Amino acid sequence: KKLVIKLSENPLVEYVTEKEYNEVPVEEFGDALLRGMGWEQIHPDGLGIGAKFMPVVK
Amino acid sequence: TIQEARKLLPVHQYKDELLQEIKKNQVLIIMGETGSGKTTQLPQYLVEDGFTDQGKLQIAITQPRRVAATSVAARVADEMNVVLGKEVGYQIRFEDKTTPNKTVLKYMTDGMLLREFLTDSKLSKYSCIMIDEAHERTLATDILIGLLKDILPQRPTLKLLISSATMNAKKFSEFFDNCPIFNVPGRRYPVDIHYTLQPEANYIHAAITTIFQIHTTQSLPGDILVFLTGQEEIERTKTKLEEIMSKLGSRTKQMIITPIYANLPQEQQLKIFQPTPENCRKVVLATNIAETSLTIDGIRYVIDPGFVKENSYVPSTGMTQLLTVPCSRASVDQRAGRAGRVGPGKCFRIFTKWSYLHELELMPKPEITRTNLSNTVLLLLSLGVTDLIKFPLMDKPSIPTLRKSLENLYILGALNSKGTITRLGKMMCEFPCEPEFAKVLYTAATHEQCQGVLEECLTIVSMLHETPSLFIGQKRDAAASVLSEVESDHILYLEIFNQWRNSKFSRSWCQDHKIQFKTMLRVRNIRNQLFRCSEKVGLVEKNDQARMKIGNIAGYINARITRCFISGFPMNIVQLGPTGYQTMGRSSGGLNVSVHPTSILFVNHKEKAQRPSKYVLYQQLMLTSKEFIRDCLVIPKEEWLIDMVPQIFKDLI
Repeated sequence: KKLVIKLSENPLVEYVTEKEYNEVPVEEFGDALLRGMGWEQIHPDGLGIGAKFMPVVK
Repeated sequence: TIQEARKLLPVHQYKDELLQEIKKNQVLIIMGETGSGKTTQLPQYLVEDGFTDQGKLQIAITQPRRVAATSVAARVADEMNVVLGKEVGYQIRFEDKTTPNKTVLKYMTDGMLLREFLTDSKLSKYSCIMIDEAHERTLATDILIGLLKDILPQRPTLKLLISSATMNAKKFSEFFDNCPIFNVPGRRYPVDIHYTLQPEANYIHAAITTIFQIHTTQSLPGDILVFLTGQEEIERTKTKLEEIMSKLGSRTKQMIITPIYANLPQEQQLKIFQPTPENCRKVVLATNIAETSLTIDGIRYVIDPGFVKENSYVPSTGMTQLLTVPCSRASVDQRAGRAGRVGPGKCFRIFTKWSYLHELELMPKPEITRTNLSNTVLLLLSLGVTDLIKFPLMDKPSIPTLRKSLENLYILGALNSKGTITRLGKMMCEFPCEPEFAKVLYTAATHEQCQGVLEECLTIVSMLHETPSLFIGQKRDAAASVLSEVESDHILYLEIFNQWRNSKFSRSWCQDHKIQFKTMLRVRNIRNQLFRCSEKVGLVEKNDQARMKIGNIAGYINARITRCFISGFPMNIVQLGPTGYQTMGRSSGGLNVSVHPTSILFVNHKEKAQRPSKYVLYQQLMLTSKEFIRDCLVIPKEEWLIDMVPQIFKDLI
């Protein structure tokens, strides 16, 4: 609900756990990471700019 | 000669005035136009003056494009009277044509000096760093001026130079604490700008007709330049200007067509540099202004339809679709100014004068506002940049763009739940590719359901870097010659490189199966780069052991590879809806995407009676008439989709 993820602002995680993705989900990670910083057309391609082959007379 | 036509460039009058000022200032901004003698002659004065200190220190020149890095480095290697690479080198993503103990001046790109911060934080090899084309505002340039700002108090011996236009150069001065702006003007000759009378029904048919009425009804000497959007528009134009030239015969005048785009042979790149013969008219086709710059510079005509193809950020997913947009009013005026270098040129504009004034943006937006930023944030967190808002770069990204690049590095498992950079995140920095290509190579060597197929995933990833240049003709004719029944576009690229390897990398193999041999030598070079980087990480040994445990059979290998690309590209999964293929995600509903007819999955619907697949994994999205999936991948089972990335597809499926 109201969570703050702090960063390493100055030995490893080999694998992320499926338990770890159920505690802090993907959508919660987008909001709570920024809390450490304090955040809280179609061009058919055949037309031109304005829009709405042999040049030999034979 | 070449030693006397360099004196007529506008920087030689400003030679000693500018060398005295770089000795005084730390950061200096050189203001002018594109290719006014600077970035070709001005790095040559710094070497001869002695800023390198007898080859101990180097000079890095930062071009924005891949094409502009190699061509300008080859042009200076002519002027320096060195071979290339020995004393004047360059550095592409996958090409490093330098020697370490002799290279004094080197012309790299914006992404490859930004990558240089990993192995050396203070950039101790370099005495002068010049950023070129800073007014283009590419993402790897906008970050690289922010990171160089942070290391200015710690190294006073570095000297920084910024080349930009005469409009953005004050904002770079405000950024570097009232930086002095030096001005190098060019010889501005008047260009007579023409507009059409109506909105044009086609900008290619109007651009081919425009070249003919300049060629027939105008006299020599004047060379034509045409700005086209992509390489598929250039080669469609070069062949069609070769067909209509053949019906004319020897009646009109000589026409040398000289295209400029990436991945080009050396016999076409030497046609860039050498001057035209008399009674000859060179027609140059290109995309950006900085590659059209020449030292002799005989061109006097410019045709512009005013379009740039650029990577627009997708609002539904985290990625960047490739989209074609009208370019900006400041960018059109850079194109019209190309004709007025030596004499009074002319500029033909396909758009009318009304749409020039009332339908174009007055100044181009920066790239950093609408991008992925997944490779960006992981790069900054590896350098110690903890706070992403307070990082002092000049135009800052929006928060919905920035929170999506954080939660996409969490699905990949490159960021910890506590926000630290994990060992996989320290691994994605090592590979010279996108961090989602580094997840596929990690899954193929380490995953409990997917290990064994790194050797097949170093192949397909190397084939996806050079997709549009692989084949001659159509692909539906070349695919039936290598393997009669493929279903997905990734396994077809695995089959092409293996059969080419089984024929001992034969030139005669590629011509039989309708495949360009010059492309496959670059794919073989990308693979040698991605395999050498997997040795230092240790994914080679983790897959040699995982192959001795289980010797896999070919019925399972195409299912291992499909799973290895789900875990690397989980947002690019498209579900067959009632209307059509539709983008599947929790953010937005969908985009109603169709399949590009160049892909092999479109062929299996028309040529074959097979039912459409339920899940399709793409590598690239693009919008011309509607949204088109390229580089397909067939996922026939929902169980492969949840069991690889369950953090997305548990609620969706």
